[PDB]
Amino acid sequence: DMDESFIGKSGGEIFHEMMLRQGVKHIFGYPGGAILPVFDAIYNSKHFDFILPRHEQGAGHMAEGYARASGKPGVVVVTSGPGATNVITPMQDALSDGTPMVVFCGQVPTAAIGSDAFQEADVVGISRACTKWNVMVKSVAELPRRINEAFEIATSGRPGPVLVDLPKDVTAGILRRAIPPSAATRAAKELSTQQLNASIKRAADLINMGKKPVIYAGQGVIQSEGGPELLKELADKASIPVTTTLHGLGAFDELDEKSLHMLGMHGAAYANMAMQQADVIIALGSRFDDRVTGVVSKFAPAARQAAAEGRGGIIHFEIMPKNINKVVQATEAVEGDVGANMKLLIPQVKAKTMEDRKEWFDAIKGWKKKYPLSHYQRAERTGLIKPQTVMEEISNLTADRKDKTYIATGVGQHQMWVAQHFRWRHPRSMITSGGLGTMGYGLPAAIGAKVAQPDALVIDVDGDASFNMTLTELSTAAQFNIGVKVVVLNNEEQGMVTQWQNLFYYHQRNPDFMKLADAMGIQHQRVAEPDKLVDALKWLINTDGPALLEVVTDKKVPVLPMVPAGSALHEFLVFD
Amino acid sequence: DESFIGKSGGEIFHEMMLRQGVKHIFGYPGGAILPVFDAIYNSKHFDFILPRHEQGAGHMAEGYARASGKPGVVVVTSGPGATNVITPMQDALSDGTPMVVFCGQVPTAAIGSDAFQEADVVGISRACTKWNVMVKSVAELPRRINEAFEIATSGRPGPVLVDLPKDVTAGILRRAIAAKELSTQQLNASIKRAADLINMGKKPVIYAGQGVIQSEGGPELLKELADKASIPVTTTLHGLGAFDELDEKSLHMLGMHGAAYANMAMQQADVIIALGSRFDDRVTGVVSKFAPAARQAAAEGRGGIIHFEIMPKNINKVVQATEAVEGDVGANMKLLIPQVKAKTMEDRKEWFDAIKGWKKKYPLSHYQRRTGLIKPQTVMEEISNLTADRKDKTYIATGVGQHQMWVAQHFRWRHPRSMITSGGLGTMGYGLPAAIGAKVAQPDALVIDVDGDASFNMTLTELSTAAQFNIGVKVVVLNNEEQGMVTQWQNLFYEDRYSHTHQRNPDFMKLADAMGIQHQRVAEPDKLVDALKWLINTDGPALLEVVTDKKVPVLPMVPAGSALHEFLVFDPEKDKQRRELMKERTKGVH
Ligand SMILES: Cc1cc2nc3c(=O)[nH]c(=O)nc-3n(C[C@H](O)[C@H](O)[C@H](O)COP(=O)(O)OP(=O)(O)OC[C@H]3O[C@@H](n4cnc5c(N)ncnc54)[C@H](O)[C@@H]3O)c2cc1C
Ligand SMILES: Cc1cc2nc3c(=O)[nH]c(=O)nc-3n(C[C@H](O)[C@H](O)[C@H](O)COP(=O)(O)OP(=O)(O)OC[C@H]3O[C@@H](n4cnc5c(N)ncnc54)[C@H](O)[C@@H]3O)c2cc1C
Ligand SMILES: Cc1ncc(Cn2c(C)c(CCOP(=O)(O)OP(=O)(O)O)sc2=O)c(N)n1
Ligand SMILES: Cc1ncc(Cn2c(C)c(CCOP(=O)(O)OP(=O)(O)O)sc2=O)c(N)n1
Ligand SMILES: CCC/C=C/C=C/C(=O)[C@@H]1C(=O)[C@H](C[C@@](O)(C(=O)O)C(C)C)N(C)C1=O
Ligand SMILES: [Mg+2]
Ligand SMILES: [Mg+2]
Repeated sequence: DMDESFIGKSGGEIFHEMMLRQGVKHIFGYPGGAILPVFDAIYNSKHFDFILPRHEQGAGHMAEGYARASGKPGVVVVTSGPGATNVITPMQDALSDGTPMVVFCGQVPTAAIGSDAFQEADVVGISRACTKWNVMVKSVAELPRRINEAFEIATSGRPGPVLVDLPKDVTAGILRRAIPPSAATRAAKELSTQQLNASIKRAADLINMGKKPVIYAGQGVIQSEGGPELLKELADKASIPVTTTLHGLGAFDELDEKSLHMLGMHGAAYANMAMQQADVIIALGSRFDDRVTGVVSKFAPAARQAAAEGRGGIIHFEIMPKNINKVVQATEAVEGDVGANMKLLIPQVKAKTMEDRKEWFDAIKGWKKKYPLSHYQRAERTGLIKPQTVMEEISNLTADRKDKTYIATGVGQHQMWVAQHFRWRHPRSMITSGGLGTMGYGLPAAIGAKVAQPDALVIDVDGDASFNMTLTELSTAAQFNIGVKVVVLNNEEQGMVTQWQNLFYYHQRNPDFMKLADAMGIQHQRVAEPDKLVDALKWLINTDGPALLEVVTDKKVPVLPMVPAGSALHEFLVFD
Repeated sequence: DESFIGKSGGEIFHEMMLRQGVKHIFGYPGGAILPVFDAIYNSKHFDFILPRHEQGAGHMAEGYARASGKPGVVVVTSGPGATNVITPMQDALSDGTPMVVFCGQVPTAAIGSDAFQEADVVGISRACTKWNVMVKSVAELPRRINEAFEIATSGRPGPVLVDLPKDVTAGILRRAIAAKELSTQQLNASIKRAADLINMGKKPVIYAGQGVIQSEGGPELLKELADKASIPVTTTLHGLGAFDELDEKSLHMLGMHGAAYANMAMQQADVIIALGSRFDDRVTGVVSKFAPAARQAAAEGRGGIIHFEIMPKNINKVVQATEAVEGDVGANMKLLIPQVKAKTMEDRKEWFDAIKGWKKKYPLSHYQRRTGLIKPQTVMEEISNLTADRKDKTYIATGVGQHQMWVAQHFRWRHPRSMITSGGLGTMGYGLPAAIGAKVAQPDALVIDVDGDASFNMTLTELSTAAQFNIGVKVVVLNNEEQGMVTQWQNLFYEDRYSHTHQRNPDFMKLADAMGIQHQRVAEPDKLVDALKWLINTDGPALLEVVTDKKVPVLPMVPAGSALHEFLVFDPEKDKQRRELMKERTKGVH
């Protein structure tokens, strides 16, 4: 069957109509020459709100935070050439962290491609390696199909960024024509179904054998329909302790007695202890990246010994086949959506009580007593604010509304401190750049997050160097009155790299953040005395509209515990 | 050979910088590049500039390379460090700026595993570099640094990217490291043929671009040719400064926002001598209607298009050259001039009388000027006036948009490399970072960033870099509260439907105050001259905000679909009824 409703509409007008059909309600973008047919067509549209950032890197990272906070794909519209290349970093960022994004960019007319035309770049060639799929739309008649293909690809499997190049003749032009089982299919499907059920049955047998089980949950659980609920059901039924990755934070309730909190190079000592001695590791929507495993050959020794002896090992619930057996050899690989497959797993996992796991949870509670996160060096009343305490007091101050609190971060020491010291209870509350780790992410991601969740508290916990990268987007929050709260940790150092240069081998001076925030039209306060911190934070989270709070912290504060390079996950250095 | 044994890849890098004459490095640390960073940071052999954003690092390296003819050197970490340099890289590829981007990478054993901060950077940056390579072993490090500097500076210069895996730069080095030129006969034959074309030309025009400024001895030779044969000279945007715009033969800039008289001359010339330029679509208008008089001449055998070009892929890409002269334009101009016959201005009275008549008919000074709000063209005219005694030590970097065309049109360019601007990619945000790198390259010169507000908003965080390092650039921010160039396009083509082309703007006085940078704001026509006098006479970084008139069109304009001679010109009556129809639609808002 064929669609006639586009006949006589420009490509720009068709685009505006496809945003309607795709449920898009917010677009982030910046105009220019090649994309003008599309901007003219979304001119004053009542069908979605349009955020104009300062820089189209702002637009991309806002689209990521929007996606992180809502589960919907962030949509970006930029011009050809430098408008497209300015989104390359957010694209690689989204690909690394599985964030769904559709990036639409102008392109010179199809006839001009290859001529080195004004504002021409081989954007499909540049962006291939940093998108999950991309395409140049070559005729207004294929435009609605390509837009669909793009939205579906971004949002399925492991989500990811997709780039659609829109030549100016495609969007300024006028469409003039209408546009659009098996026996072997049933046998292929049953062959896949048998393979999946057998995998889940063996996964359950392994879990049922295990005397020291652990769930290693990641972002995939949060990105799965019903994932957190199913995870809770599984952890409760079999009384299994649960650790998350940085991106899995909030997938499990960190006030539950079974919570091990975050594992990894900067994770809880007890989470790492648990993973190093578990005999069954159940990896749910996580990818064994190197910040988590440490030296891979030393990762999970007891799980490997168990697999070796037929009495356990490593179970891996993964939707993307390329990520199965990439880094760690799974004893049992359960392919596909972790929500759907946990639904089939749980009724075959036998129930176990806490009392059944007394020895395991006694070891875990021992490690928690010995290595509590809350033990670090606190400020003397005449010193500067400790950064860990900033995170603790933000968590205390939001404890009664964690279901509507979104934390976005920069990259560095502060990103690890909030992971460690804020208590995570809400899925999608952690909005942070993990795989690529892009300083500058925090403020624009927080802005997009607040756009997606206008009724939530959204805080950008941002180190000063990171915040210096994209601080121009404060104008975006001010122009549009997007009520993000910004906490700038001013220590005048690139804390994470000076931590590395102090362990393995040295520091910039900041603008005046009160004057700057004044220049940008943002409510602002400064705070350096420990006794004043809590009240400063109460002011920030109760302001109306966008606000910023500078927290003068001291320098050379360690991130502990840390698993240094060359060490195993159990070879962490904690505070003494 | 054998001299580098025992040293780490970082130390080896450190020395290849010495052997390449690198005195200035722009960069930003990370884990994967720390071996290189430990090496060269703290060294007394280099000035290391640490910006806020690696994009700043790249544009800085571009402006440094524009003002100095030396390659800009960038050192960043893997992943987000390298991807943040992709726009500077594309921008440099499009404008032929020599640049060597060194970026950290994960250890070679970790590549392809989605390791921490890993990207396929050679894959991402292949399409936007001249060439790129991943260094696979300490031993190939010297050879690859050499090749990279060689490619970035040869032919048409451009950016190269070198991927440095962390184990290559931490590892220790333990090893050691017939023809017949009938081509000369043919080059010489075609230089002679080109001279015969110039000598027979009755209406010659030199169309000069950036390749002249990029060729050693290029401007000197361009002036000798133009003087000897009395040939009028027009330049592209990047060519501004290759020829003295105060010379009576100067036609100024051609193209979509070129002088009407330069465009006229190109369309009526019978011999177009194209020196180190590439027939950009911002230059030619509709190509089929470009250079009718020279195509007509070429057919009849009495003229045509001479193209002096170093990159073969760029000859005959857009326009058929009647006579192509491949190679360096300066070296080839040394061989051309002795074969060209001297002619005085008077020998060419008829041609220069046509040009003079075009100049009276369409002077660049005829724009709406009574003294309520400041007009952006006057700002550019006064900068030209106030630096007239020092144009040879004056460097202008710009953003992208109306202000960039206005300074192209209304500043009188006289110094090679004085025009520092993004023309090929056209990257808003280029100005301030490029001005910072230029002033690093020319510490004793006066360096000005003529920036529109939207452009400036893109990268204004680099004001901290000028403050921290005390890099004395002078910033002129034209405050019109709009994406001026795009509102023109929407006014022209879209019935004043101003779709998302207006932005708030921070308080620039407070912003400059916040960054520790001396600052003034001017809004009155009477005070403009004193404002700019204060700015150019400060010490260290400074910023001036000029509040200007809104909705000011850039004229003349050759709009889309027009031949180079079919331009629009300023009409006082159309302008006051353009503002009036704009007010009914926008319902009193504009
Ligand atoms: C300075 C710094 C320090 C860091 N330190 C740590 C640290 O100590 N600990 C830590 O954990 N991280 C740390 N990180 C973050 C780290 O680099 C990774 O980004 C993070 O570990 C990835 O977590 P993840 O595997 O849950 O998420 P992702 O990287 O998004 O992987 C999720 C996996 O789930 C799969 N998936 C998605 N949807 C589904 C579905 N429906 N069903 C099944 N599978 C699905 C995906 O395909 C993928 O394989 C740090 C980052 C930085 C910048
Ligand atoms: C908003 C906007 C408006 C613009 N409007 C105009 C306009 O009106 N007019 C205009 O002219 N431009 C304009 N531009 C700039 C334009 O798009 C191009 O960037 C510019 O015209 C290119 O100038 P060029 O050919 O001199 O330099 P390049 O693009 O750098 O080309 C130089 C050429 O010289 C060759 N070359 C290099 N070195 C040598 C050598 N040693 N010997 C021989 N050949 C050599 C190169 O290979 C290349 O072919 C505009 C840009 C923007 C953003
Ligand atoms: C865009 C970019 N460039 C460089 C890096 C390398 N890098 C750098 C320079 C870090 C220091 C972050 O400093 P900060 O002020 O933002 O936060 P802390 O002081 O709390 O560490 S952390 C890190 O991974 C990066 N992650 N991202
Ligand atoms: C990075 C980027 N984004 C978008 C564009 C598209 N674009 C835009 C948005 C222009 C308006 C520039 O406004 P300005 O304030 O910087 O200067 P004017 O008001 O004088 O035009 S000009 C132009 O080419 C671009 N060139 N570069
Ligand atoms: C390539 C980047 C540089 C861009 C410069 C700006 C160009 C333009 O702005 C116009 C424009 O945008 C109209 C389109 C159209 O919609 C119109 O109504 O006028 C029409 C085809 C229906 N064209 C064809 C242009 O070149
Ligand atoms: Mg810091
Ligand atoms: Mg402007």
